[PDB]
Amino acid sequence: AIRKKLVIVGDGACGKTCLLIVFSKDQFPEVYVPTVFENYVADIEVDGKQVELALWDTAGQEDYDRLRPLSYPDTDVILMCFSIDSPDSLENIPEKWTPEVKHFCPNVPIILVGNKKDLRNDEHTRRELAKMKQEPVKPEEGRDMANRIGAFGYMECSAKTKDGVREVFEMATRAALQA
Amino acid sequence: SMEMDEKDFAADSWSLAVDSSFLQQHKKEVMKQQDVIYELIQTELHHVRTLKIMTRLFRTGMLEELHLEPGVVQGLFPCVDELSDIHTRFLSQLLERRRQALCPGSTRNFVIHRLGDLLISQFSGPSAEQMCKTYSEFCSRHSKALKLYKELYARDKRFQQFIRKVTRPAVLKRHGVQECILLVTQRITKYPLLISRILQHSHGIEEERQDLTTALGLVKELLSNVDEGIYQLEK
Ligand SMILES: *CC(=O)Nc1cc2c(cc1Cl)OCO2
Repeated sequence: AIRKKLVIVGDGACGKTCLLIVFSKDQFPEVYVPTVFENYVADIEVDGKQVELALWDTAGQEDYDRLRPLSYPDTDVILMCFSIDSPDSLENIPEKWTPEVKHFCPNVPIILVGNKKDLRNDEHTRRELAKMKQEPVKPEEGRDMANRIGAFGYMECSAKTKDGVREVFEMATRAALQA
Repeated sequence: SMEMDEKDFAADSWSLAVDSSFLQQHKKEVMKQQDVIYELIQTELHHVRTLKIMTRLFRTGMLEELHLEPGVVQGLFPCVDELSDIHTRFLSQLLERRRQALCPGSTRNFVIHRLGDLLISQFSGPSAEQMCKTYSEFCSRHSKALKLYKELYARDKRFQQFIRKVTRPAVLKRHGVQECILLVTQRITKYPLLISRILQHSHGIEEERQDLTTALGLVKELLSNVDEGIYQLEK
């Protein structure tokens, strides 16, 4: 089967490690959630096409500007992650992550992924954000950002509840297949 | 990888690796701390196993089955013998610390109380200097190693045969040549993540909290120098 490469980028604690773990295991880890993700090669069948999707994370690389780009060679799709409970992580998308992803991966499709969508109705999250004069990322703010950065699309998921996780990785496979 | 160690790290966590009657005699904070220490060792064991696939399966296989220039093999797997010695020694020390902590009559029940001392030795002095120079060299030759691999795969029919043949086993699904090189470059950036989470559950003994805080500062210092020493070479 055809082999495609995926790299997930985004600020630290934007849920990117959790997202890769929950998809590569097919559930939220009941006993222990690992701290790190090594790599994974998923066998995905999307729209009748069989693909080998190699998964890679950039967690731990966020402060090392010369090490981090070594993750980019031959990437076919980028999941550009942000957390819906962290409006500040969305502000770092167009001026930090997008210029870098477009410089090292020109023509590579980017999916803007809003993680932790379950925290949109979490009372503790809304209270913590209200103290810092903020609120959880509204769905139209994510769509407006994806539109502004020329992303292939906008998607939302929750690694805690597993809602939307399968759709994100099937869509990333379709985006990687387009040439 | 040896069967004894593979079985010892087969479970998803420390709570699943030990007998349930042993787990139930411990405080939740000890279970949580041990879960991250077990992940550090389990991922170090997988890392040493990635380096053994590079040296014995890929590198040695090319020397014994192909008529490639040994300079081409060196370009494909830079500093792998050096990396293998550093991490095999570190893994050896971690595994002996686990064996020392084993409950008599058991080969699986253990609680590691000291780890910081071992991490300070690894990430300080001559030991850290050798890792910094080795990783600065490996990461500067990383892109050239991928380009050399891709050229050999697209021009040499015998190299393609060799690759298709050795990577055929299921156990090697995510351990092809390029996957092994990226797994190795990414290893060093996992240590602060693993040590910070271990530290978060090591406030019981104060000497341990300090030793883990020193080890954390030493790893970040190593990453900073490795990152400063990188200068990507070209094919
Ligand atoms: C010291 C020790 O760990 N003993 C031990 C041995 C076994 C089980 C529990 C304990 Cl606490 O279960 C089977 O073997």
